[PDB]
Amino acid sequence: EDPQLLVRVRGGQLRGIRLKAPGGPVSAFLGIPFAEPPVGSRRFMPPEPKRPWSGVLDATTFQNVCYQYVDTLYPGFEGTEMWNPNRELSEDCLYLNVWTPYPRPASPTPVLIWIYGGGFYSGAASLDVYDGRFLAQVEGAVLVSMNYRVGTFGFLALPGSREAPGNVGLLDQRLALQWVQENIAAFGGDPMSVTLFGESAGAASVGMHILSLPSRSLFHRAVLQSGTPNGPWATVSAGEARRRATLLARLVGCGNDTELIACLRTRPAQDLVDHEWHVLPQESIFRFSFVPVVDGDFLSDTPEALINTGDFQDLQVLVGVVKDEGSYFLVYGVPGFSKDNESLISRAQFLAGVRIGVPQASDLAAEAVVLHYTDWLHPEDPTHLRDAMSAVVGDHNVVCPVAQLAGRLAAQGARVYAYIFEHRASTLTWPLWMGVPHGYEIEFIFGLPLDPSLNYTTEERIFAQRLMKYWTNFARTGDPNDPRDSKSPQWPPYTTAAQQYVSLNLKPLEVRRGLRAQTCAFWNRFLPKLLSAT
Amino acid sequence: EGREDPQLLVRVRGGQLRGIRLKAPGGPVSAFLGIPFAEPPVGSRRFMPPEPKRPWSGVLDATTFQNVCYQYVDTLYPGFEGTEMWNPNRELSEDCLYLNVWTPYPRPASPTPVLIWIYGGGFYSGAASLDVYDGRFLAQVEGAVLVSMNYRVGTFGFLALPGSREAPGNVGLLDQRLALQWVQENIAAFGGDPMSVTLFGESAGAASVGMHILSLPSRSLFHRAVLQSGTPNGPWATVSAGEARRRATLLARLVGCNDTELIACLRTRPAQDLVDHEWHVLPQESIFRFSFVPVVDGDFLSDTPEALINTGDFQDLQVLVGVVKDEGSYFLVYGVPGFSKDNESLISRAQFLAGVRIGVPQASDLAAEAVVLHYTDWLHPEDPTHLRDAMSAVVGDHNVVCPVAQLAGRLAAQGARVYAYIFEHRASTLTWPLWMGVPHGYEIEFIFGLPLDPSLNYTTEERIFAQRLMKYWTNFARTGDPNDPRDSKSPQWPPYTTAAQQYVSLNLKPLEVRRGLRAQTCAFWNRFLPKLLSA
Ligand SMILES: CCN(CC)CCNS(=O)(=O)c1ccc(Oc2c(Cl)cccc2[N+](=O)[O-])cc1
Ligand SMILES: CCN(CC)CCNS(=O)(=O)c1ccc(Oc2c(Cl)cccc2[N+](=O)[O-])cc1
Ligand SMILES: *[C@@H]1O[C@H](CO)[C@@H](O)[C@H](O)[C@H]1NC(C)=O
Ligand SMILES: *[C@@H]1O[C@H](CO)[C@@H](O)[C@H](O)[C@H]1NC(C)=O
Ligand SMILES: *[C@H]1O[C@H](CO)[C@@H](O)[C@H](O)[C@H]1NC(C)=O
Ligand SMILES: *[C@H]1O[C@H](CO)[C@@H](O)[C@H](O)[C@H]1NC(C)=O
Repeated sequence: EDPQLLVRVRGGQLRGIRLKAPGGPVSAFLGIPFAEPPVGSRRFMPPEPKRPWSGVLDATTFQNVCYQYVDTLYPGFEGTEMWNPNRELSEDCLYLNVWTPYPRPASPTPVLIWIYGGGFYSGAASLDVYDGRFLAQVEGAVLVSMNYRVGTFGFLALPGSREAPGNVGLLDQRLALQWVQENIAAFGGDPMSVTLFGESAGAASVGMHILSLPSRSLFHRAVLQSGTPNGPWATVSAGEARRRATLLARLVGCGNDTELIACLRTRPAQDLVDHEWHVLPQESIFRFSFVPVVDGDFLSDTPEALINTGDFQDLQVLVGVVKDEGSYFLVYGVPGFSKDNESLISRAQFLAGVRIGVPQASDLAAEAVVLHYTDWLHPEDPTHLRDAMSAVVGDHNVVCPVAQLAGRLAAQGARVYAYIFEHRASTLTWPLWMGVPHGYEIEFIFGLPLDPSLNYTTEERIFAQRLMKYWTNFARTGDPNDPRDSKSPQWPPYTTAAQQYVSLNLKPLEVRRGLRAQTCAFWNRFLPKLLSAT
Repeated sequence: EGREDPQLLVRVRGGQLRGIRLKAPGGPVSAFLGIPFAEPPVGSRRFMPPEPKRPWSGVLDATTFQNVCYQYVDTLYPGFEGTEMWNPNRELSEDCLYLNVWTPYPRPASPTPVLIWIYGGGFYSGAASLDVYDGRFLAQVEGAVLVSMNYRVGTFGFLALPGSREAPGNVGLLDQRLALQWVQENIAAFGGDPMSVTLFGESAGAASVGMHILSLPSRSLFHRAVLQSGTPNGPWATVSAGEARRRATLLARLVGCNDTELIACLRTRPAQDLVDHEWHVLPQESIFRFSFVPVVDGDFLSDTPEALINTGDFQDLQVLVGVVKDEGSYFLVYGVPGFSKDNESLISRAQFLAGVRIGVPQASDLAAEAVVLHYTDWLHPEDPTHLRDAMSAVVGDHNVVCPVAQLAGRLAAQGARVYAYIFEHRASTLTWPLWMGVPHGYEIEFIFGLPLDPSLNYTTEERIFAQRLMKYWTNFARTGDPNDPRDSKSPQWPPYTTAAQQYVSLNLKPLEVRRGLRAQTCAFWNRFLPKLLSA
């Protein structure tokens, strides 16, 4: 019985497992319940804290993945499968994971909390690319990740009703954060230094914790990778959430709010997932059926209203995007695209794909987009059209949303560091044309190249160490810069005046100004005036 | 006769002419100045189409320049060379339909390609007698026969009550066409070749050339065309029948006046009264807008220039088109607050927003917003120097560079042989401030070969450059191709095509070929704005 693996939290005793990382052992505690199983009558409802337990709870194993849609576009292809659930699916899924160094830290140690993405319809903390052992071993960090309910189970809402008020998936995350405040000190964690980081939908969630006051006393710093709470996909209005929820009930055969949610509770999990996609208003990509809702509760107003007016004086944030944000999505709806060919498109297919990548666009707004992205030197050239299609999706959904957030935060007192990630993995399985797709910086942040058996290059390994350093230095201090290291060029704060950001890749840090400034001005400043002239 | 130079006596359909032996740096040239080509359009002929000049008796003296067509005279910078050089240099009169001819001395042995100059000046000003239009250098150095004509400008040239007979409009254009017919009948008497005639003009003159390409009766009067910083399409060169009526009607009121009665009362007005109120009929506060310009009458212009260029066949048409590097700057000091030739014109963001509305007067609030968003540098949105240069570029692109791009793009796609250039050299002798770069109209002095004049204090490189330009233009006149046949070692000037969008830079350095004529920005003006404005 290893006493390093024995921990007492407020709910009872836990037994963890000693895992081997390349540089040494780490203490892992996997499958720790933080809520009562949100099953039966608890479906669609806010989570409740986990009841105390007897004896020693076995926390040596990953728990079940929250019930969710499992992707089928490319069956058995490692590029898509690496994101699919690697455990059994269950509604009973509210568990978190903790990695610490072995032996347990003597001094209180900065805490990183990871929130996965997956469009708020999917994801799990058990995925191999979320393995916290590397950051724990190498950087001596304490790393936490939770499962939260996705899809209908986490975000279906009849706004204003008591039995489906919406945003419960976000409340799951909030509860896990409270759990860290109450318990992390027992793992050697510092509850007075908690950094949230997340990617895509996870970055958006982190964003919403910034914007929801009850979450604010539970963390001190934030990192948003390729996702924002603002933007076209991360939230819906109370009106639209209600429409979709009502439609889904209709598709599965279902006080009218009360009776409707009751019939839904009798439905087998897979029955809801079966029709989950059928409630989107238009044919689209980068749109998800059940996402956070502007309830006037978790989110008092829209994310844009909130960032446009909020006071972010004592906040420190690290934000960024990968080089080819939109490429991944094209194969998932835009005719002409595939991972099995170069995806060279005609002008016709480019026009058609623009109504899909910008589903909310009027005829005139989509005309504006097509005219902005066409290279008038090569207006017909297939390679340019394919690359521009991908840029439209990435800019509309990620890059410009990010630029807007970085800008509003910086102006209103927040401390901001911005990056773009430009290194394509040598082990990447998607075709060359997709470039550096949405989500492929993650494996580097988490330290995976340090595992010899993954066959990353030495340079990639050296690079992963650099990134773990930036992230953890940022966690320690709110500044990704090494504190006593001179040489290695400095990473400056993003500001509204100078708009400085850096490129993360194999070469030394390079400072650039303006994050797609002209193009984002088009999305962030002009288009809203246009669509509002409809 | 008896004792005069026998090389200066010539007969044309209207009678005998005595010209003058002018000195040019390289040798003598013959000038025939002030040849009348129409009956003086005065009295009850005001606003009417020109009638052909009636034969005279005796030998008409053609040694001096004739009257300048009655016009507004610029008062912004009194005595300043940069404006004055464009002002009338002869007496102002409604009796002003005269043309000038320069030929080699003695007159050429074989038929020589003819060049016809059409001056610009916004259809409200201009004269063929300006120093900068001196054909003596082209004639001496290239052996060219050069013809320039006066045509009516302003109200007298373009006031129209469309559909009426007393003021059908476009009579200024008909003045030009009559001179073209004059050249057809008479130029061979000077040794010119009537079957090889190339029109060339700058600004409004260029637009005029464009109108002649688009007007059936003009088409048999020339063979090749050059358009310098102006197009028949675009925001300023034409007005609809409706708008012209509104402006004629308003100008009548402002001077105290059934279309017959109205027009008859205008004919009673002293010419200066019509000129004094000419600017007052513009619908909005603007720059690069002129009150009386060609109208779409469905006669001279059977439809809008835009329609015509989009749907016309232009096989076997050869055109040279181009622009200067800073088309817009000149206009800013005449209307956009913050701009002056006497300071650096560093403006604020506020002044930029105000200025956009003035330089794009026909834009809704949203269209104006789009222009500001497109032209703003978002890395430095408040930088006075960028804002100043952006203002210039907004005006220049909207009015010239993008209409020229559209023109070249349509003509090329529809069969024409098109050659395109950008003129990038700032004259060492330029009196405008540096910030204005290479302004509208400052390629002209080089095309005409003024630097060859020793007393003008240009540089040796400017002299050589000027000579290169005269060769391009004259080679194009002769062949339809600006390249020297022998000189193949020197870099070639490729045709402009839709596929490759090639044009050349014209500066002190050898020809550099570039691709795309403000391709991205012009997609905004030419493709997107018309969609936006119509909503
Ligand atoms: C979380 C990290 N990420 C990195 C690629 C892995 C995948 N999650 S993700 O990036 O949100 C994501 C990616 C592709 C998606 O395509 C679909 C699909 Cl599968 C079904 C229906 C509709 C669409 N669509 O976009 O219209 C959806 C979500
Ligand atoms: C043809 C050669 N050109 C070269 C610059 C010389 C001058 N003609 S021009 O270029 O059309 C020209 C230039 C500026 C002008 O400004 C004025 C003026 Cl002067 C008076 C009243 C109103 C405005 N305006 O634009 O609003 C007018 C005509
Ligand atoms: C390289 O890594 C792979 C796993 O991706 C492993 O299976 C293999 O044994 C390693 N070396 C090779 C190429 O055999
Ligand atoms: C040219 O230069 C001389 C001085 O060498 C000067 O007197 C003359 O006025 C100048 N001419 C012009 C037109 O600038
Ligand atoms: C590969 O792309 C092409 C179009 O460029 C298309 O034929 C096909 O849908 C894609 N892949 C396959 C084999 O389905
Ligand atoms: C030039 O100076 C400033 C711009 O630097 C401008 O505001 C002003 O109007 C101009 N001065 C004059 C004399 O008009």
